[PDB]
Formats: sequence, structure tokens, C-alpha cells
Amino acid sequence: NADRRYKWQTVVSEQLVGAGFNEILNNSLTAGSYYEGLKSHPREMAVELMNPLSQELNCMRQTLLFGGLETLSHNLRRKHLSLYLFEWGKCYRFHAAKRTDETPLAAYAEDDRLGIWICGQRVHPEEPTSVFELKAVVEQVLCRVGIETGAYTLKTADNDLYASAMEVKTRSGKLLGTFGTVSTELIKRFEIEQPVYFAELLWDALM
Amino acid sequence: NADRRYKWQTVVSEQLVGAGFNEILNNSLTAGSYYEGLKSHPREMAVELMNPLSQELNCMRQTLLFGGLETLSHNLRRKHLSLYLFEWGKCYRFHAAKRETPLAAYAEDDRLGIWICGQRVHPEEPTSVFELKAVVEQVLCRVGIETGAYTLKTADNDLYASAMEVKTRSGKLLGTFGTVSTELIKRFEIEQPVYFAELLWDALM
Repeated sequence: NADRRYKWQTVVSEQLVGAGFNEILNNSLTAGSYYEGLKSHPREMAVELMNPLSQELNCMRQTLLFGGLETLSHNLRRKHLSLYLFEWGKCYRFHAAKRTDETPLAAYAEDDRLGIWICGQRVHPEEPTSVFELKAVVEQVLCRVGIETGAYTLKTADNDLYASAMEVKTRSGKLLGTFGTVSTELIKRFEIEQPVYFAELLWDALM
Repeated sequence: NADRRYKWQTVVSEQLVGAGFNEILNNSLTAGSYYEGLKSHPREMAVELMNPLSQELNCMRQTLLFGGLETLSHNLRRKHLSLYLFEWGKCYRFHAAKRETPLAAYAEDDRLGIWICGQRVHPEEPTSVFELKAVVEQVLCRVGIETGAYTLKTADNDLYASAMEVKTRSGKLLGTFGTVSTELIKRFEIEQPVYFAELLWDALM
């Protein structure tokens, strides 16, 4: 139910704002090139527009990450020293068909996500941010919806969006999300001269 | 469901692309100033971002209209003569709740937006609201809604200079189409009539 979930959303948003965050909102339209060669979100699983105006800008996003990188790139150019951002938004993919009886792509799928970015200088002298600050806010979001630290563990991930990342996975085996340090190649691509810590939480799993 | 909704959407999209339309996709983030003064989508009904980076771009859209107007204005001023656009997307708002919560209810709904602008697609003849009416009927028919199933009634919707509501025998609103307000197309520096339909996907099926 959209109204009940929205009430929980704003409660989590209140806590992030309290921790110093800004809310952002990015187009679900994105660049196909962002996804070339990824295994975490393959280019071939992208939902493409029909007869788009641009051949470059023609995919729906599979992750919230890149909209965030763009917003970071943009705001780092404008001299923001310290960026703590979050975004609620839907993501989209095709699932590959298991059998070769119809089409290469079977189901279309969408899912709700919370994206969280910390970059630059720590808000409290020369002190940079770290992934530990991100872990701490991630843990507190889980906490705000009644998920205790004993209910899940952090495991090393193999996610090529990241240089290194932990998956948050419940005692029951529900993937809750991922957080870590965005891969070197991806941050260079968006001309970010500095590390970016990103978490992406699966809202359906937290509800 | 999403996969099923998606399957019908593409069916309709094929028909639109077949009649010359490009699919577009705009941010659900929009400018509040677009909504000042409107009765149809009042500014105060907007779902707002919390502590946004911009005091101007801080609202979620209530209609698909303005993102299209942005898109049109962007492509016209780059010498397009003819623009036929459609977009699938959610819209957002608060409304009065059911008389035990003090809070307004958040609502979201899937919509189809259709814009026609410029020279009619193949003599040098302008496009017209009648082209859009035909398209709308052809979309309705594709999802199994015969012309006898609904009527057109004159609308009072300040997004439009003039517009028609599409409504079922029972009174269910299926959508709205018409000619965009003079003041709204001037505000986006479009120098030319824009014909816009907005269909309520949830009501069609």
C-alpha cells in the first residue's frame, strides 16, 4: 500500500535529514553506456525506450548509483565540500528467459530502492568521510524500521559497482542491500576526484 | 502485475511508435513554481522533497504535462518541426484522508502522457487537436475500450486553454486531452500550439 509505505519512508527520511542528509531525485531515464560490461547490472537486462529521441539516453536505470554520481559530480564542481545525499526511487530490469522457447527476455521487473551517498568532508577539521559513517547510517535506517543488529550479518560482496562492498543479509537469508566504496573506474568516469561511499537498500525487503 | 501492466503498455507503445511517436522519460522531480495558481493541480497538494539541494526543484510532479513542455521546448529550439511524444510514468500528490489520521494521504498513479506539436506528419499543414483525439481513441480501443463505452465532456482544467474529459457511462474519468494554456506554453517559450493528452492507466484496466 502506497500510503502506508510512504509514511515509513518519511520517518526514515526524517532520520537522514537529522543526520545531515539532503534528499535528491533523479530521472529514471539513464545512459546505456553506464552499464556496458557490468555483471551486477548488465547492459542486456536494461529496459530500453521505444523510438527514443536520443540513442545515448535510452535505458531505464537498474541502480540508483549513477544518478547519484551525476549529482555528486555536478555539486563537487560547484565546490560543495561535504555531500550526504539520499534518494527514494524505483529501478527496472528484464530477467533473462530460462528456456529458449519464446524470447531472450522473460519478465519485466521493478523494485523500490533507497540510495545513500556520502562523499567528501565529514560533517561534525581536515577530516575526510569514510565507509564507516555509511555503515553507521545504514544500520540506523535498519534500526528505525525495527531491524536489530542481531537480525543480520555483513558479508563480502562481489559487486562490480564497487571497489569493495558488504552485502547486508538477514539471519533468514533476505538480502537487505549493499554498501561500500564505489569502484575506481566509475568515479573517474564521472570525474569525481575523491572516494564515494554508496549504499542501496531494498525497500521491499525492509517492509 | 508490473510485468502484465508492462505487456499492455508496450502493445500501446507499439501503436504510438507505429504512428510516428517517440517515447520520452522525464524526472519525476519538478519545479513548484510550475504549479502556482493552478486549481487543477494546486501547489499545496505537491509532495515535496525533504531538505532538497534546490529550493526551486523540490516537488514531485502531479501531471506529466510540464516535463513534456520542457522536452518540446528543448527539441523545437533545435529545429524540430514536428514532435509526437508519449511518456509512461507515475504522478504524485496528497489528498484529504478518510475521516482516524490527522495526516493527508499520499497517492500515486500510473499515467500515459501524449504531446503533439508543429507540422502534421506526412503539403505543409499544422497538426491539430483532432489528431490527438484520434490517437487517444486508438489507445483506448487497443486496451478494449470501444467508442460507445465513453463520452467526451467539456473540461474545466486550467492546464488547458480548452479540453475534453473522457468518461465512462458510469462517470469514471479515463483521461483528458486538449490544447495547453496560452500562459503555460508562453512560460516554456513554445511559440506554437501544443496538444496534450493525459490518460489514467489505472482506470483503463
